[PDB]
Amino acid sequence: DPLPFFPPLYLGGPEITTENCEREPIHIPGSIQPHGALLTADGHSGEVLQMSLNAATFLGQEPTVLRGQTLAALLPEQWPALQAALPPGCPDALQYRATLDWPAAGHLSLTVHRVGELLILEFEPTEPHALRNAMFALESAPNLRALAEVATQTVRELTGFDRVMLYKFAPDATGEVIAEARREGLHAFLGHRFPASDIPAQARALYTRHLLRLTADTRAAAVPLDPVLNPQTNAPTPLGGAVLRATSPMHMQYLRNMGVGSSLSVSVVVGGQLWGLIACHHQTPYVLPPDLRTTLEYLGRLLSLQVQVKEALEH
Amino acid sequence: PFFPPLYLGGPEITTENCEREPIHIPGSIQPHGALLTADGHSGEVLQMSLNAATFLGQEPTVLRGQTLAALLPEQWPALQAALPPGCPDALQYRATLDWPAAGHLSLTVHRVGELLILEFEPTEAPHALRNAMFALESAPNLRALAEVATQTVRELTGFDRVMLYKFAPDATGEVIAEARREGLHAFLGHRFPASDIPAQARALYTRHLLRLTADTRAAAVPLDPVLNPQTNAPTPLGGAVLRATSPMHMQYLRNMGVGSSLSVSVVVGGQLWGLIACHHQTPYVLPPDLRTTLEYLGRLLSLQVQVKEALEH
Ligand SMILES: *C/C=C1/C(=C/c2[nH]c(/C=C3[NH+]=C(/C=C4\NC(=O)C(C=C)=C4C)C(C)=C\3CCC(=O)O)c(CCC(=O)O)c2C)NC(=O)[C@H]1C
Ligand SMILES: *C/C=C1/C(=C/c2[nH]c(/C=C3[NH+]=C(/C=C4\NC(=O)C(C=C)=C4C)C(C)=C\3CCC(=O)O)c(CCC(=O)O)c2C)NC(=O)[C@H]1C
Repeated sequence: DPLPFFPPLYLGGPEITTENCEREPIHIPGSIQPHGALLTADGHSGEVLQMSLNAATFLGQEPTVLRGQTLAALLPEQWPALQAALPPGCPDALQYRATLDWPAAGHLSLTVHRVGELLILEFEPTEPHALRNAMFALESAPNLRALAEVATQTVRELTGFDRVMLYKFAPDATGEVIAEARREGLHAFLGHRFPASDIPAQARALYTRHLLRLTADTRAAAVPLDPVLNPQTNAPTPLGGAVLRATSPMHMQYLRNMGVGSSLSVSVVVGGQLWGLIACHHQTPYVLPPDLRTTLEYLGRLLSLQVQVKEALEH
Repeated sequence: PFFPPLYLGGPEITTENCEREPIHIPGSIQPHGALLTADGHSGEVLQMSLNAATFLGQEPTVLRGQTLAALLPEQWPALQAALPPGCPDALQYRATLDWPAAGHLSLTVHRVGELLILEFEPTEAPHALRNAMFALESAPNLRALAEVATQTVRELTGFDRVMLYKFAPDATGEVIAEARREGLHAFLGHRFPASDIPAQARALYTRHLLRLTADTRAAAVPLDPVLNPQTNAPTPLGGAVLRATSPMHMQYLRNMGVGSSLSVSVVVGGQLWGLIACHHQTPYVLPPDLRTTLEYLGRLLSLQVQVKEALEH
């Protein structure tokens, strides 16, 4: 039965059990994963409102100094570019990316998107023809099976992940591993099926709009935003569009129990519906840098197109 | 059918026989790169472009005996695996060579039956592609998508004019969006007859998705031999971007005052929906890595055109 979200934990909401999976408000956890930092800022003035508690250690500045400046002063070269790329009223799915040379922290990748009157800024550390070669190989795959196999093998070669699977949704939202590339010694998931509640309905809706999510370390504690609520609204900060957003504790426990230290998946979206997932696993924690993740994002789109094409060749 | 090419004493093309120019087998290439053909098994260099000596820095005869194994040691096994016998002519493999004579070359290979076609071009060596991808996806409708696409391509390439050229059901073309330098004629809104892009050219554009003329006044460079030794027949060059552009079309571009021309096919439901079409007033060799960006954009636009057309119908 579909039911509306509970309030999050920090607003006195209940703790999540196998009874109430579909009601955890996974988009507003009030916290991020510790391998990057996040700031929120007023979309018109550029006043800095919220920051992750670890921000001082990524950005090399005291909180009170950060919060006491506008983005115009903090990001003089990027602030006008942000404002042109992310105009008021734009969708929350639109992202702008730049690379910064920050004194204390080396090269940072900056990813920005806009939710209403809020700008959300994510900072992460950042670092030949493999993509072009893959694009052509995907297109020349003769059928859906060969496409799925080429796609899994390519992603594994690009990333070094222990396991890469193509997980396909059935009409009842149960899913099935239909191809996989895996490290020697791992047991096969190929052909196994899993119940629809393994990925609940409010996750599947979110995964149709925001096409890549990840858990870099399934044992890492989440880092709170400070303050936790958006001071504009005294309400929760929407983090559905932020890759840094904390994974749900239910899902992290599901993964630890499987022996997984790192997770990533790309949505494959066909005709406006979530067709399936490029889901990857690593046994140890593992951070895939932003520019490599971009390659996977591009492959997500290519695969969406090629899945349509291969399936049309099939009636 | 097709007329024989000129160099096999076929008729010269006119506006009476537009549909029968054998544009895939011109026997020549554009001079900003070099092309070798080679045997699929032996790696034996069978044809070369008369200009190969320039790019490769090799005494002419040296090449036309040697083997790819010898000539490209690191690459030759990769090719063997990347382009297995029986693969499609559409499948391409690329690498960057740090080659003694020329700082860096791009190498592009595909296979047509028993022949490997190798293309060499100068090359080199950020977020504009990722930023463009998200911009295309958040365009609210087909019109805005067209506008974003043309603007994005112009910004990435510096081309004087970028258009989105959409085919009607009878192959009548319409310019539905345009991004252009100040002080050019506007082709926005204009329609053009199907015969400007003739049927045999449209078919080839459905399979091989990027072509160009780098300089509309440059002479083609012959293949030597012109005929493939294997077959004593013309080498199919339609999957080669270095393939000499039909003089009928280079004349159409000179009469427009265009010095440089590139286009990317937008393919939807197995059919040619449209073209990203680019003009430059002067000669312009777009480097391979930037062309790759446009090739990606072509696929992304193909996806988004279907998405956007579905939310009208
Ligand atoms: C009471 C709730 C439960 C629950 C919740 C849940 N699941 C997700 C998202 C995912 N679940 C996945 C499950 C699988 N991983 C596999 O490898 C296989 C099969 C071999 C399955 C079935 C996957 C892949 C995802 C997607 C994300 C990822 O790549 O890890 C969420 C949302 C998490 C978030 O975005 O923060 C939630 C809340 N799963 C259950 O089994 C029950 C107990
Ligand atoms: C007797 C045949 C003629 C003919 C042949 C022909 N046309 C092409 C390819 C193209 N024609 C194009 C025409 C236009 N470009 C524009 O900007 C506009 C409108 C403003 C039109 C109508 C285009 C865009 C192409 C695609 C190639 C490109 O990107 O430049 C070919 C094929 C050439 C080749 O690939 O080798 C041929 C043989 N064109 C005519 O107009 C008649 C006289």
